[PDB]
Amino acid sequence: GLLKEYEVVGRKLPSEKEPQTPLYKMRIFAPDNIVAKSRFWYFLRQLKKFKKTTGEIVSIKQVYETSPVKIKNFGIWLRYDSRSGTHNMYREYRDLTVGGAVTQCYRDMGARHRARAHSIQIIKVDSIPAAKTRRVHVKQFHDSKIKFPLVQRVHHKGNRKLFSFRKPRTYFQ
Amino acid sequence: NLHLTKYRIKFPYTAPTRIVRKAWTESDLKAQWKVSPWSVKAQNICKRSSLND
Amino acid sequence: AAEKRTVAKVLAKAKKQNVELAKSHFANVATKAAANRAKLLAARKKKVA
Amino acid sequence: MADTQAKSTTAPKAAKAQKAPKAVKAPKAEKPAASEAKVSAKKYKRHGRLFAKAVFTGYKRGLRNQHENQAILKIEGARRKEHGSFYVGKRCVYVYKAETKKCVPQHPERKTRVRAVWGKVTRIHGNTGAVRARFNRNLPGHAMGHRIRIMLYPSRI
Amino acid sequence: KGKKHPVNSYLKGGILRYSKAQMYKRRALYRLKDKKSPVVEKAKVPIKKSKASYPTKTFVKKRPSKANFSEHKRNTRRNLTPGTVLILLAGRHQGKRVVLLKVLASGLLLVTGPFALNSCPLRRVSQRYVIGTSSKVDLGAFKVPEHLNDAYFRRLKAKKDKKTGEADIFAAKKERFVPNEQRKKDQKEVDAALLKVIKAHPEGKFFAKYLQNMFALHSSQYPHRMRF
Amino acid sequence: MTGLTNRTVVIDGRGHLLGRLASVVAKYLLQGGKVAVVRCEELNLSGHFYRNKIKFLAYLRKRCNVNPARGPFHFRAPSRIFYKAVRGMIPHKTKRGQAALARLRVFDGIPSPYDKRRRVVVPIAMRVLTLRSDRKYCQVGRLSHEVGWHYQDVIKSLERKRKAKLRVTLKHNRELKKLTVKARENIAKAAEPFNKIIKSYGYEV
Amino acid sequence: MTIRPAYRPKIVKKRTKHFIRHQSDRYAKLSHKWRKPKGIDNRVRRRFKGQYLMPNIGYGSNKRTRHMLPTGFKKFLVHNVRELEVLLMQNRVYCGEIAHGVSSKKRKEIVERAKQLSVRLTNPNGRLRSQE
RNA sequence: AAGUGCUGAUAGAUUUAUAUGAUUACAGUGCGUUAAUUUUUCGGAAUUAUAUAAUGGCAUAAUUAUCAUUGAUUUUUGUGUUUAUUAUAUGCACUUGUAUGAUUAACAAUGCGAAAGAUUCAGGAUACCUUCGGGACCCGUCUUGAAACACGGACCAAGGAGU
RNA sequence: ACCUAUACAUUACCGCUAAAGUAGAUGAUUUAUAUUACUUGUGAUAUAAAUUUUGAAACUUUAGUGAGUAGGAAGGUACAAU
Repeated sequence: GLLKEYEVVGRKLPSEKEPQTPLYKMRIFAPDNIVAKSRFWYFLRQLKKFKKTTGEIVSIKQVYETSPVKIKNFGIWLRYDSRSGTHNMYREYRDLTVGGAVTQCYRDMGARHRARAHSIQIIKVDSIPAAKTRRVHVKQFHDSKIKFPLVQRVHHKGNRKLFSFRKPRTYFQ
Repeated sequence: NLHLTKYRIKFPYTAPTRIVRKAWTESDLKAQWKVSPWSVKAQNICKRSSLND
Repeated sequence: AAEKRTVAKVLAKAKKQNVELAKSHFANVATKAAANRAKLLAARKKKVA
Repeated sequence: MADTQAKSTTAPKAAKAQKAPKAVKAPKAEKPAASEAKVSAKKYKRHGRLFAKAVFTGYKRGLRNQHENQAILKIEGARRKEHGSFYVGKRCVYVYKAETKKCVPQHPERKTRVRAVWGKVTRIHGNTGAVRARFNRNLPGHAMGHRIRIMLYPSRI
Repeated sequence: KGKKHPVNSYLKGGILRYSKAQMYKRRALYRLKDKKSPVVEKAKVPIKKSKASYPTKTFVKKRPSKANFSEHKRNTRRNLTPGTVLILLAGRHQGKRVVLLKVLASGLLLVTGPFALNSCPLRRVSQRYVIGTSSKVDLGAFKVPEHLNDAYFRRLKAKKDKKTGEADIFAAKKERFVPNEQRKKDQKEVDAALLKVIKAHPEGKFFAKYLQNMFALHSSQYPHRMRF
Repeated sequence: MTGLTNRTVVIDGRGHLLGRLASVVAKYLLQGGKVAVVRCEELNLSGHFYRNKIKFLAYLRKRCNVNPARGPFHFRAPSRIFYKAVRGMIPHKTKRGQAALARLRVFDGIPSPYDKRRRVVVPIAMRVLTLRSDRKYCQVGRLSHEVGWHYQDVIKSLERKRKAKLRVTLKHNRELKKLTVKARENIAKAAEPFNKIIKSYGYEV
Repeated sequence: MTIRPAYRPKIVKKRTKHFIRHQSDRYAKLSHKWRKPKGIDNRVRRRFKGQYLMPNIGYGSNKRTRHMLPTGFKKFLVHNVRELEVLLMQNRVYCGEIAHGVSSKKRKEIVERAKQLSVRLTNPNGRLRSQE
């Protein structure tokens, strides 16, 4: 999908020896509503006793990050399992939206390390301003004025004629 | 998806839209683009495309 | 109720070009003036109880 | 922002012009106050003057099973699925010849050297503008690669 | 009385007159005319309407059972207005450019050539066999001489032989195509009045000598997805 | 001529990739096609030369052992390196897919009328739309020479023959357009002449 | 001249082709008239693809139009004249074929008598024989 | 979520409902109070009281029962209130009207079962030949498993085995 | 996006399986009309025409449903005699 962002809150349903059990919350990136509510329990079966049903999911909501046209560079903290090899990482991407730079992580982490997305865990995601971004492929996209004449298209192959007539001479200068 | 033309225009890179809008009219793009030397050759889109019967 | 909406939105063209209103859309709204009498009877005939 | 499309794209019916839901231009013109109205670039094949050309190019096959009820065509210019969605419902015909006449000129003068199997295009097939057509009988498959004539009649506009 | 109120067809699920018999009714003094005619009566004085033994009987012959009646419902015509220049897709005039004049109660299209111009009479074509171009030809004060009815112009007829009843025949009769002498008076009426119109147009693509050539299209253009 | 398009579609093989031009042509030839691919010594193969050396040198050791004459006949032209492809992509064991290679004539060194007839480019199979920077390619020109094609310099001299008289037929035509642009002057006062075409073109005046 | 019956139906058919008995192409001993194979490794009994097709009740024709001839009628073998008097008022569902046993002598009467009761005989011009 | 407002196409359409049981209940059209209001003036058009429990709305009483309890949610309602909404108060005739009896029928064209004589339109892998496409191993048997590098079988007619 | 099964679905047809209905026809039922009791109104009577068997081992209605060796049961079918 594209990994929207949620804030999912727990309960430990309130049995009589203790009413009002203490309401923990998470920050979950999942493609959909209901899979966000089951990451929550996989990440509750490590920190609190608390399973379903011994617990509840009190109000979650999908959140809609704050500035969708600022050009912030995210820095995510990560934990992932290899073939033999559960490892911490720390990765950085440039994106307008937070859930766009967690899904930027997955398709990159999954390619570069083979990393199937059930063995990746997000352990922090924050915007990191500048002059803290390490990660050389970010901090070359910093310096205004950035000239960069990569004459770029997809250059749609080829066009509406299969047997075209015109020999498309890319450069056009 | 986007192809490039011969027209730079000056802003800061942190510009809000209102001052791009200020700059977009000030360097007078609107009149010199509809005479750009193959922006006439755009206008088979307005004349040779579907060119009714 | 959707009928009166398209009645109201074609009268948005009477903001724009103000054309007619000859036998087509004022006649759609002229009946309201005769429907005013329902409220004009409401001041004289609904005061019976 | 996208509120305009409940206004701007109704202007086609004041470009009809009938009952004018939006009298705005989007005039498709060269005016610098006009860079709108969304022309999809491009495809320009006629071969549709009348009898739009098309081959017959196989049955509605699976891999290893054939379903000769339905033909698969290949229209002369059509290249994506909005193109071959035009021809659906048109009485396609496959025309060929035979040695016999065996018959008179009964209605307007008939020589009978030419055989036609009439059909009707039914639906779209490809993701790129091929098309299926159920015929009257069933297309003998040495007709694969031979031309059938998609008609232009019965025509929506 | 009054209050028709049948608002059926732009909704398309309402009528709205169950709201009428509320207070509108007199609910009393019910007197009505109440025809009670026994006139369908076999009062064979000399009348003899049994009916008599033509048969009244069990002569045995069997044919189907009876035919539930579609009547002339609505006819959708897509938007062709008189007189839009047409292109014809069948019927001895295929490819000729013609001008419509009238859309009739049979849901068809009256079409003139002009027969003077295009050799096409006031024949009658469906909306299925025709391709309506973009814009109009102005016909603001044309009379459209309404005795040109659809019902007015069958082939009249094949009386199975010459109205005498039970008669003889040789093959190859010509009883269907004069063409009608009155029709030649209606043809010279329109093609007089149409030709004063159609030369006064701005000669665009289809106004003056501009009908007269045989549709088969050309480069850089369409059957697929045109602004046609 | 006249056909489903013409009775030919002439394709230059220059600068195209060998197997993407094959599966375009073997699909189009089953549509009822008639192509005629020329300059087959110029088809580019991907990978460098000692990749495709080894692969053509492995396809020739596949010969029958009982009797080698029956075994795979390994044709060594460039135009038969390519015709071998368009048989892997065609049902050649059927009477349908044997008439589909009998529309295919394939030439190497552009002869005899396919030198005046307009020949077209298949941009889906061009090299410089497909293959990256840094990536070496080959040509089937040198592959067939290094596997025994005895006519490489035959056709290179025949190319320079028809390259040489192309300059004679362009200098017939370069000045002839220069006559047209002078012939275009005398017609600007024809009657009302050019106005009806220029009001829909005008971008070429 | 006989009117086809009782305002005829449209006789439509699952297979026209008749079922033709495994390996009868291969052997001259085997008649083409169907046998169900019983034998174990048999791909026709097992209903493999592109082998042929067996009978079953699923190909059974419409119960209205079952045994109806091309003419909408149903047969009735007539063997002498006073069997035609059975078809005096069944001449509107049934039709007669004169048997093969019935000779040329009597057939001339059966044909003439069945012209009066308007039945549609399905083989007149049998034993004509414009001869002795 | 609402029909919101539709526009396009596709395939299909049982029925001898008496060849031993509604074609009728529905609704829809065409005649017989009223009065002003309006509009076009050629229609239409609108209007109240006409009888509801009134259901929704408001106020209030009242009580059942509760997330949490300032409260909210009700529950039984009841009254008052006006704001709306809905249904009932269309018989007598008469239609080629719509529905419903596994909801296909109106319009035309083409063609004459034609005295014997004889064409038109559809169909016919009947049992083959011609042309293509797709599928497609040889049966019987024993066997866990047979196309088997398992056994029998060259072919054909007669005979031939649960009494 | 799209292609693809003997699966899913809606329809026609074949069988199966399970239910359900019909037999006073010197009766039932229409359409009219004469008369009528009249209850305003609807029935009952006379006339004229009309429809109304089925190997009830039949006919009509409705729904689901269909793999099969070895194997068992039903219904047909070929041969020849009394």
